[PDB]
Amino acid sequence: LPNIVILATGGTIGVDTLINAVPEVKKLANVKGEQFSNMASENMTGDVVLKLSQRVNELLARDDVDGVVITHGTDTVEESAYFLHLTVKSDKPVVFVAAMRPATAISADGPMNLLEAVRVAGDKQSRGRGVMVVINDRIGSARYITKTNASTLDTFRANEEGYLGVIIGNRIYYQNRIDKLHTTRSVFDVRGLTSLPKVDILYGYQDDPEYLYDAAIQHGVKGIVYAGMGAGSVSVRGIAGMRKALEKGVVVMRSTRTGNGIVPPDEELPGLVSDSLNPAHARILLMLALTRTSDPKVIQEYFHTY
Amino acid sequence: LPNIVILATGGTIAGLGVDTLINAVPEVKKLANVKGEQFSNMASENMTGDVVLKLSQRVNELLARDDVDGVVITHGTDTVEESAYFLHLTVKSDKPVVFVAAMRPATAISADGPMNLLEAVRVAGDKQSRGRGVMVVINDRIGSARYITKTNASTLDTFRANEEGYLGVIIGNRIYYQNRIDKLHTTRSVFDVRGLTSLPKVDILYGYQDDPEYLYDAAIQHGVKGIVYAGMGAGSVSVRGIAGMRKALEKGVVVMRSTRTGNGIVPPDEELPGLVSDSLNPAHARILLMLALTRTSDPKVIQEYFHTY
Amino acid sequence: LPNIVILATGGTIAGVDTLINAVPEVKKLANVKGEQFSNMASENMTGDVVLKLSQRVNELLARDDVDGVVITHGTDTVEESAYFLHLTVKSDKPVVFVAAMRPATAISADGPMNLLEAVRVAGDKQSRGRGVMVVINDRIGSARYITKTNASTLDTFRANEEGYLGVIIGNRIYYQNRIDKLHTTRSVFDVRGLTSLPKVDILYGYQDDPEYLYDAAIQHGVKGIVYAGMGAGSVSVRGIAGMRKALEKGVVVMRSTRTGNGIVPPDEELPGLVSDSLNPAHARILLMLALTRTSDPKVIQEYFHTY
Amino acid sequence: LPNIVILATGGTIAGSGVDTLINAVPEVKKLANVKGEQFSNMASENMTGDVVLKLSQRVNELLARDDVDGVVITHGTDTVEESAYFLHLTVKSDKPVVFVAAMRPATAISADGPMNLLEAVRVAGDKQSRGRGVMVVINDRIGSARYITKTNASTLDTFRANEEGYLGVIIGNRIYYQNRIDKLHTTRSVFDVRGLTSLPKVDILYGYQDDPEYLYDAAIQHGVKGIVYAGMGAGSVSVRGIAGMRKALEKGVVVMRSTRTGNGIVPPDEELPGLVSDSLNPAHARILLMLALTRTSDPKVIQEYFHTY
Ligand SMILES: N[C@H](CC(=O)O)C(=O)O
Ligand SMILES: N[C@H](CC(=O)O)C(=O)O
Ligand SMILES: N[C@H](CC(=O)O)C(=O)O
Ligand SMILES: N[C@H](CC(=O)O)C(=O)O
Repeated sequence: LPNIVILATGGTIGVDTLINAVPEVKKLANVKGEQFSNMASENMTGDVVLKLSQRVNELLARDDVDGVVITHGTDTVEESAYFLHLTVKSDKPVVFVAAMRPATAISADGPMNLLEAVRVAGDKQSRGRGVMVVINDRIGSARYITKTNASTLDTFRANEEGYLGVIIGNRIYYQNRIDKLHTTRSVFDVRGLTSLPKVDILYGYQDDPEYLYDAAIQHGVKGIVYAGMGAGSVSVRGIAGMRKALEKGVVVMRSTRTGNGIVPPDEELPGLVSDSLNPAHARILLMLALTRTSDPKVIQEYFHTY
Repeated sequence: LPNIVILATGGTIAGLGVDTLINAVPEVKKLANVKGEQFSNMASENMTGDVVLKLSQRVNELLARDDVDGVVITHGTDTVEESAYFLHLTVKSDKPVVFVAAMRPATAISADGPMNLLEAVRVAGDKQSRGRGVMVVINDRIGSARYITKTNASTLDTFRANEEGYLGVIIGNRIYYQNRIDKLHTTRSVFDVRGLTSLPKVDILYGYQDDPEYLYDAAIQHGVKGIVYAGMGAGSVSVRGIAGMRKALEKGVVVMRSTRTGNGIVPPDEELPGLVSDSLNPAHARILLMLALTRTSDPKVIQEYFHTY
Repeated sequence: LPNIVILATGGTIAGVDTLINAVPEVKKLANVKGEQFSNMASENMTGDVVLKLSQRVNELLARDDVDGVVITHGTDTVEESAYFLHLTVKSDKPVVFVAAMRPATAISADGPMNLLEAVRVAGDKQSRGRGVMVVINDRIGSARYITKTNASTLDTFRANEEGYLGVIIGNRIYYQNRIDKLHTTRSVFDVRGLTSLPKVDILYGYQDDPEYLYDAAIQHGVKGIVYAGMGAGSVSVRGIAGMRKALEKGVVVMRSTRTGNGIVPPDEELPGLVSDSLNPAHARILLMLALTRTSDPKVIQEYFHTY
Repeated sequence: LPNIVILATGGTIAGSGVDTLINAVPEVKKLANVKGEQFSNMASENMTGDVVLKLSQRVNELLARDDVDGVVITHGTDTVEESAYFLHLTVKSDKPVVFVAAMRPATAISADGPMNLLEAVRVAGDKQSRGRGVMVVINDRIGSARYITKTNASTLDTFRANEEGYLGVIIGNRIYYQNRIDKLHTTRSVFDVRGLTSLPKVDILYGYQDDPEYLYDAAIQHGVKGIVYAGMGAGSVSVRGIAGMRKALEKGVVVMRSTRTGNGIVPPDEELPGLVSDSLNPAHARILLMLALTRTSDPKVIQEYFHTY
């Protein structure tokens, strides 16, 4: 049986309580619980996610550890997952798991989600696939998966990219391998860091205010992710705001509020384009990109390859 | 044939005048007596509430006439869901109001605008289309302004209502109506906007890890009357967000918690500040909050609005 | 508290009393009474049995002491049973089918929550006159549109193009749509005095599809054939020869699609009728019922565009 | 420029033969040096295994040439998923094989054929497109032959792989590769069909309430070597279906249980007759079963093929 470490951070899903709640896991692998933190995912911060990554990195460096399952809240799991997706230098399975219903709710999804997460983490076939998010019988890539519904069990989906695999009848069915750089082939090393560049997200909508750009600039942001209307389209007020941000060394990354798709290059508009990264994912990559460079051309390439 | 007025506002569907737009698809003249009218000309990302308000009042006027059976409005795809929903709540008529757009420029290979326009006119002129609320027609689909939204930045099939589906579809030049929205709208709406020239200011703040409290301060300091929160999950709020919302609530600003996810219900939660957006996404929530603010500041009333419109 | 009768037919969700005592939370949403109509895997549910279920439900709903019904059923053919009652239950009182994708003994079994939501929906006055519904995974689907789209997932039931009538979140019902089709109280499909149903089979459309299967169906007395066609009910040279032989022998031919969604449009250059947006399973149910009233192609075709 | 051969199997999907197609969309000549070949001319609902076999053999032949960098095959939408998956399993080359189709006729308003072809050629000539298995390009999407399927009878966006997504997309004239299928295909496939002129006969029977046992009897009587069952739910079988399958197995017929639902895994179950189709839908399952039968009749081996191809 593979050795799996379950790191708890909090979420609707103690760590031992969860382990004892589902004895079935012992039959899938030798599990050791570790309470990393205990907070709702809406409060997870880059600084803490950074420590999480460094901790997972040292655990995976150990010969006595074959994989890691991280319990996390559903609200921002896509952000934490994508962060480790880009910073964990190992092929060993790193599986995030969450639950849309509280552990006390009728028909709670937590028990089964955890069981599936451990099976995925302990399977030899799961190595070298990037960070994964397991829930509701699905295995989603950290780079594509996102919470699409505020309250449903089947909320996590990658509409255009699908799932890396699924777990049915206690068997794992791998469907895709992501065609992007990650983990062991990522240039983003943060083990020598304690914090990341500040990046905020501004929404795009009719009558969007120019002053929010001023406010962000004034508070020291090093980057601004724009959840734009359509394909990163910008109103005259957003353009004026982005212009001021650029004049002050702030990197502007145009994403989309739509939820899916490609924001294509447009030399007629200011800032960079987010490829298929949604706002939450784009912020994470921009923060990491800024730890290595400020060159817009280099940053743009990162977004087309990560 | 039914008398249909085509109001052009701009958009990729003409990326060109409304007349050149009609001549490009002569087939529409076989479906109805169309009258072209250039209301405005701008990319939808630049469409503003004051202009949308004027658009609604203009449509109200036209539909009040006996020589007008319906209206088709060409519009950019980026914010058509905002404009469409605005009229959904403000146009007091059962006559069809159909927004139409195109994801590909009119000059592009396999441009979708031509067929989209033809379908929109067919829908607007069909007597079976009455009393269904404002509609958005594109890619053979008919979506309700209250549910439809642009879900993809660049695909032809971008407009979808994942949980609510389409009101109907157009296949083989025939309309197939599937649903009737179970919400108040148009002739049943209390949102009278006759005579108005401006609307309360409402901003949308995003929710994410490390989300800053200063954005709330900035919005509050600039006189917004309401703040729509595109929150994490079911409108979940961080400590910074909670602090920010409290300041807003103290200054008398209405806080509406929506979601950044893209779909779903943000349920009530007395342990959290502000109101909840029901199934309205951030963009639609802002539109309804603005209109709600023209009639009341009472959190109770505004909340009921969000559960019924 | 509304009076809700729970009729069990079988299914992974679970006899009926065990189901009720298993989820006591239901008795807080209504005054429940269980009835074991039958017990079999839904793949074995038959038209004759569904017919009797519909008659029993009508009988039950005609009573003043019954406000609604919840029917537990297997997920495999619930769309067929639900649509049948959608067309035959002459009452506006809620009829809610409920099922479960995971066995009642599995960890994170979905059955308990599904049942609770089904009872809440069945007992809400706001749920009247919406046609037969299928409740599962926090969603409320119309029997006419809902279908099992996935072999094994919890979220399998979906109506891709038509969406859900509503959803249940945080113990609250959110109604989104009202189906724009005829059903229940406004349906002509009264089967009160029926004991049998016209034989209707489904033949698949694919490359190299055999004409002999049409011959076989004809030889075995089918009164109608539903074609789960390639694309928009497209037919190969072998399928068209088979359909023509069927038509020559008095069989009603209905062209549907194997795709899973969408409209099979009228086509004057192809034999048979078209199924509108009804999938093969639904199309068979409506065709069977239609045949109890007429053999008139024009009438049957109009049924398919309105029901 | 890359050298692309466009093989047509039916009518042109653009303008008003393969020559008409190319002359109708001259933009392709800027993406590659194209050469057209009229392989066949029939509606896809009439495409047969014998013909698809020749198609595969012809493609293998073309791809073995130095002067051919890739091939684009125009095909009807109705059965393109079947033809594409067959070549996906029998073309022994890593060079791109791109099936393209159109949901609207070439002479229709806003016909999709022109743009679809343009995207297909761009994909077929891109160095980055090698070794990805057979692809189906349409409506800005690149789908794997193993997962993609026509999900809607009449819409432009009909082709989707709900659980597996697209291999990539084409937006703004640029290809964005998202996934690589984790299954065996093309150069790693054991399905050698050179020399063959016909394929084992395989029929598909539907699963539904009251499904008849006599249909299994008929198939058996007509010498089918395999039966694909489009089962209720996860390949569930009624008492009649079980009786039918038992008879088939007694006659040496291989029974493969798939699902009529449209998506998902049909899991193994010892209490039921036959094999399970993994995530292959009926149409795909039939194709793989026919090819599996050209190698063996052993159930364990065929079952392994279904879990790896
Ligand atoms: N906010 C909920 C609960 C939590 O995080 O504890 C979530 O993200 O799952
Ligand atoms: N921004 C594009 C183009 C436009 O509006 O003109 C749109 O909204 O369709
Ligand atoms: N066949 C399964 C199990 C059953 O019916 O009992 C279902 O339909 O749910
Ligand atoms: N049957 C249509 C037309 C054709 O094949 O020619 C299709 O499959 O696209």
